[PDB]
Amino acid sequence: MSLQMVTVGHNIALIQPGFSLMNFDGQVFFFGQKGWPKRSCPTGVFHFDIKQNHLKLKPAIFSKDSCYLPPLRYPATCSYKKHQYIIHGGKTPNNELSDKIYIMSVACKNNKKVTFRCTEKDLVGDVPEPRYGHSIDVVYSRGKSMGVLFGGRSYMPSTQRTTEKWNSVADCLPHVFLIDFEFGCATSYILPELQDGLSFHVSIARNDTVYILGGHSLASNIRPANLYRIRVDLPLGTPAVNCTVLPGGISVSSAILTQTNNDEFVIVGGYQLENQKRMVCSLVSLGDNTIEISEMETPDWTSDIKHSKIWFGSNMGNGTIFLGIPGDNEAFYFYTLRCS
Amino acid sequence: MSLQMVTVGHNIALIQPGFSLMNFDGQVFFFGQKGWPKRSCPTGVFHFDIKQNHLKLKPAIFSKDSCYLPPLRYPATCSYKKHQYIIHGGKTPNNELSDKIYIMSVACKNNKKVTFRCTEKDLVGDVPEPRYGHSIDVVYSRGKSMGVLFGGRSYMPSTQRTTEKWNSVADCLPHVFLIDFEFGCATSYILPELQDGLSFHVSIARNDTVYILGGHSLASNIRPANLYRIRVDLPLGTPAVNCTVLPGGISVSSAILTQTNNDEFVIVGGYQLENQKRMVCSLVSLGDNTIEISEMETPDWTSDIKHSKIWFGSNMGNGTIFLGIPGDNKSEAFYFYTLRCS
Amino acid sequence: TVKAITGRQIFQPLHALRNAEKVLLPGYHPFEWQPPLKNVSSRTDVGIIDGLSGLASSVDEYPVDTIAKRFRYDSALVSALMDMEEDILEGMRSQDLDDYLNGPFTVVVKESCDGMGDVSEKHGSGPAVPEKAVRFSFTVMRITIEHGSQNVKVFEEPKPNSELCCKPLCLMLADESDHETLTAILSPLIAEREAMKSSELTLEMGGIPRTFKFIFRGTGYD
Amino acid sequence: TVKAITGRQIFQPLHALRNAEKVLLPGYHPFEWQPPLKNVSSRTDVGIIDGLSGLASSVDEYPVDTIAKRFRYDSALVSALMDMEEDILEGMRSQDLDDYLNGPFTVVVKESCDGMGDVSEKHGSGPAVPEKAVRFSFTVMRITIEHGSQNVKVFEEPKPNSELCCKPLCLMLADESDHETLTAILSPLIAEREAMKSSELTLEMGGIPRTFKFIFRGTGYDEKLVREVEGLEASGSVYICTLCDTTRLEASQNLVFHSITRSHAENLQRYEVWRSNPYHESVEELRDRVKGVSAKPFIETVPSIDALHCDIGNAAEFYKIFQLEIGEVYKHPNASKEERKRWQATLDKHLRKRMNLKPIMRMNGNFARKLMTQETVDAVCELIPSEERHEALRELMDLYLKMKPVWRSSCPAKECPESLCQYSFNSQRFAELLSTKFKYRYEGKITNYFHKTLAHVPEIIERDGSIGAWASEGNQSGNKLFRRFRKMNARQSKCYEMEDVLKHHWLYTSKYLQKFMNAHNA
DNA sequence: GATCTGGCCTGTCTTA
Ligand SMILES: [Ca+2]
Ligand SMILES: [Ca+2]
Ligand SMILES: [Zn+2]
Repeated sequence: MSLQMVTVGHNIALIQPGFSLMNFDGQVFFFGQKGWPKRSCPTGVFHFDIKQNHLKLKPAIFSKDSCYLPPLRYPATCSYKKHQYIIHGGKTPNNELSDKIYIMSVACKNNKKVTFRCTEKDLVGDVPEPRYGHSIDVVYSRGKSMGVLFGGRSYMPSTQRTTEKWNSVADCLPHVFLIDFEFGCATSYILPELQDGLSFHVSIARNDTVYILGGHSLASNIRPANLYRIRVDLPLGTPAVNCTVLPGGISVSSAILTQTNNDEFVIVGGYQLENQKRMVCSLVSLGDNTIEISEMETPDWTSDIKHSKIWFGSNMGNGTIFLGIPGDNEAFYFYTLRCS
Repeated sequence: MSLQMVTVGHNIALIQPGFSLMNFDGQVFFFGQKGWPKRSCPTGVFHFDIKQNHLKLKPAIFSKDSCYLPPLRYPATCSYKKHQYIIHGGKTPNNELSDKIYIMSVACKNNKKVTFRCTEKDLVGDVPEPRYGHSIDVVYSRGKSMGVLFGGRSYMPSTQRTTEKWNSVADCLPHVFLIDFEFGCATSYILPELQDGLSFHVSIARNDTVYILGGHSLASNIRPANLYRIRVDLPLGTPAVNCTVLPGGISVSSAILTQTNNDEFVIVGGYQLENQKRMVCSLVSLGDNTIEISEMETPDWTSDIKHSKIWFGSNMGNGTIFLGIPGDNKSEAFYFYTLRCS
Repeated sequence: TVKAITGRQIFQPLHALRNAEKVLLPGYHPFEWQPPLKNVSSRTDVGIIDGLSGLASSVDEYPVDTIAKRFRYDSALVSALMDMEEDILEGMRSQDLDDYLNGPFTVVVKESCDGMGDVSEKHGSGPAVPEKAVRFSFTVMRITIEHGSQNVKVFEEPKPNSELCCKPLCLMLADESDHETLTAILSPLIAEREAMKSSELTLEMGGIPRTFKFIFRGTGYD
Repeated sequence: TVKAITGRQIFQPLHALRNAEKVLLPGYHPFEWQPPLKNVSSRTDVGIIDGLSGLASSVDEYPVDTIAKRFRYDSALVSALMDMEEDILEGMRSQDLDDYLNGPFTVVVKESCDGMGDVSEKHGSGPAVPEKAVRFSFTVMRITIEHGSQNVKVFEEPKPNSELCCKPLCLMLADESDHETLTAILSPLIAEREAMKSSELTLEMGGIPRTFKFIFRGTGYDEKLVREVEGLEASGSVYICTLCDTTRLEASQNLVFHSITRSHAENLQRYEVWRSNPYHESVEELRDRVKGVSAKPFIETVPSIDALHCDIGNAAEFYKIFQLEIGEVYKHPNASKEERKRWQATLDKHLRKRMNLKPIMRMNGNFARKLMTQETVDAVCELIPSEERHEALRELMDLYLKMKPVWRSSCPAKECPESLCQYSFNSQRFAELLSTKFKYRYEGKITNYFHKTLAHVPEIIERDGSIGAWASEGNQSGNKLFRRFRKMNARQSKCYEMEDVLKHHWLYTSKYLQKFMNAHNA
């Protein structure tokens, strides 16, 4: 709980609301820059570096058998354990919602010179509709890793999408998918407890139960104060799921989740109401089948933040939050936040 | 016979056409800036110094008993022998003409610092009307000095001056005026060989004679190639003035006069016709009573002067000539070239 | 002043002109495409609509701070054809044809676009508008009928680069380098263009239905 | 179009209008001065006289790179008076005065001069003219007649700040700081002005020869041009006020008691002392004696205050005070530039989100008027953590709003007499507030317009009558018309645009036509 | 041979 300014270099324009700070062995990496990649970095993947409260951005290349992916703006990022990440969904700079899974993995490194491997993976069966503002998590159950995906929001289907409302977006159907990363099979499930869709939520992952918290519903235009839980099982045959509501929910839209300690997740403010900005932070501590929430001691916020209307950011991995404030007319003031 | 590029400092705007450089024991001093004197220098007189072909200006102060003079754009400079100069006529920053006469001098010197004594001098008798673009010289006749004034333009008289032709100029009368520096008195002398008013000419002086070269005449719009020999004499009574026309004239207006050595001057610049700017030089020779105007080598002019339209400058004293040309504007307003001839 | 001095109504009041304007503006004349337009409605009374095309403006999603106004392409072309009916009829009469002909016409167009800098911003309420501007226009070039066994032109533009024939279509205040906003604004127009590149129009000229098919060409791009 | 469609002529052709224009333009009505004008021709048919006034343009003479056009001053006055015949007649008829009276009317005229900028140069042949443009205009303000032992106000302009009554006089293309060309062009105008300032005009309108006497006033001059023409240094000097001769420190100490002793002949005397130096003093002693005069004056101006620039300066100063208040400078006398940048950005964003305003480079006019509200003080106090600062700013803005209507109304003695009667106390409390609870900024320094507002406003109000009806904002409004006319209503040639723009802007400010457009109101 | 002086610069404020 300590704020600090950040002096960025020259390429501040390459940062936009909706980026993703992927982490690989302490080396935080950038993704999702504004516009198509120029000739300074045809890959669009940058190596984050903060020293003496100063920020620098340098390019990075891929392997000889990689796939140059377009820079997305709202993907679903999740860790995996061979440490690699999963990218799904997103919004291309041409507003074309991608429905293809990309996998990041470091394949070579020598004196601060890395080389990624962006493989390509499609899906079969109950493939998800291309969307954004959603989340995906991995689940370990009985010596097996399975990916759980939750619905988000997307454009109108190819039938009712009229030109007068070509950019209208509604919440997707609240289903639950199981994606096998080894094979690429996605199976569609239906849960009676999940009544309506949800987007921009927070998905907390653990051994075998995913914790959904907060979000925003576009249909009813309401920010619920509920928290959900999805336990699953991986028997020798067909899987099994579950979902039950829980008391003590939190109403947050587009939060930023990070990890302070093992089984001790802290969360920062998001959006409380439409024109009201969340300020106080919460703390999530888990047991075995329990939860815990508590209003922490809010950090000393600056005057510019106490009146800014829009703010964004993401996680850094090392218990640190990188958020930004829009300027005027240089264009984005960037602050950092450390937890414990 | 060399032409050199000159780099100027920050206040290049303080130089305008019509200035008058003054020399004092190897030190050239600038005068006649643009506009009223600002707070960077409450006097206007600046120190002229060129080091490694670079130009830098330096302000200067006056003495206690001085008289703060306004800038003048077309005075009548004249050397004198302690050492001192004479300033007469010119155009005030308010486009008005000044009939007053000034006597600059040196008051003190300590570590390259010079103090002046600007003293206004009263003129009584046949005072001339306020003029500009003329010349004045000093003649020596039997251990006595006397100032010779001739030429100059001026506005219309007080009666005929109308606000529809408020800026119309007319050549003054060809009268010759002897100015006495001791009593501060003048006297009007008329000459029969003088019929057309002349302006922007060149006055070459000698022991007791002064010579006239070129100029312009508004009454006829002609640049005559005249050569007048005025021999002022100072007897124990009333002075004597005589004129004489001589062959071998030059058709030039607003030329630059410099002194490489005694009894020989160098003339460069000016104009032959309205749009035909003079390019060739001219060498004179002052004998006992004769004069010989001849051609010399033509210095290598760059591509800027050959296709320019106007230029200005004055003498520096050490056989060098300060020359400037109009630059661009959006950039540097002017360029400046020094010329060497010795 | 004219009515006060003379005492006779030589000109009509402002409301008469405001009422007469509704005849020339698009979304007034009925029409119908042969093969129904894909992803396009059938309302023939669609005038000036918001250029954002229903883009979300919530604080949660990608912040948008640009305003836009535009017509609908097909209605724009219908209004353009209604505007130049007399010229088409005169061209048909000149080439020794019949006025009651309804053969499939061919209309080629020329699209254009450019970014405009130095467009000051006003005070007041609303989103933060950037100090730029981007336009989008089109222009018909030559109308051709297929008579007999070959083709012949009916109406070609005499002054191709004249401002008097540059029909505006879309207007917005955004940077020409803001690729995201630019695509978000121009994607509906491109979708309409793609849908219209494989259809035919039925239109009434002088009381007789006519057939139209288009050939799009975009060259006015630096 | 109308003639071809309607088959008749509702309108007249162009040549008829051209022929009719020659009546409103100067040089068409006879007149004569009973005292002959010195150095001014008595001919009465001159039109657009060249601006250069026959300046020598030879190659040997000082170079000329400017063009100018203008009228004769007296002919312009005659034309302006003949344009307002009906108004004067109706004023005499309404004030219970016989129309055939020919008393010695008195006319007061307001002059103005401003230097424009960013005027694009054109191609073609001619002299290389600069881009800065300068104009000079006048305005007939009020007229009285001496009936018995009184002075009946027969006519007063109802809108002394409208562009519809600012009649042009001269145009040129030169820098305002270029002191040579400026004087070379403005010398004949000042000459004619000083000449006719000692005569009387007679002419016959309505079949009766009348009598006129002029009393000119020069107030439409911004502070910079006042410093220039009156023979003063720049504004950043220590002698700040052009009405009183106090220094910076003495104006930052007293703030209250300052009379005015600064006439036009006094400047000439000051310059003569500075030139002759009769007491053979040093630089500093002689400068203190002359109170900072180093240039011969050439224009007789009225020692007044420009209301528009005063409002702009006050708004800018206040804005800076808000910036300093937000940053808590009184608590931390040290601050980096980046802190200043962030403070200004925060203030701009807050004013944008709470006052519907946008960031601007230079202080505007509408931004000034709209920034000076109680709700603005509230929005600014929404950022200050302290609470006494809040009340301080509240009292500051209250005093300023209490002092504002004095120097902004067309007649304070008849609209807001309470503010005028209570102006001295309010000004003293304002100065005391600044001195006590604003020491971090106003310790030993004060700008021009605070001194002007806190020192000389009551005296100017009680002497000249009103402030605001004598501002320079009319010339600024006319600058717009000049731009539009030069862009769309003139010959696109380098040696033909000036006379066309001058003629068109003269015709646009003729009340004779303004009466035809108001027919609906009959 | 440190020790002030002079001038050179340099950021800030004041009108536009
Ligand atoms: Ca362009
Ligand atoms: Ca101006
Ligand atoms: Zn004062």
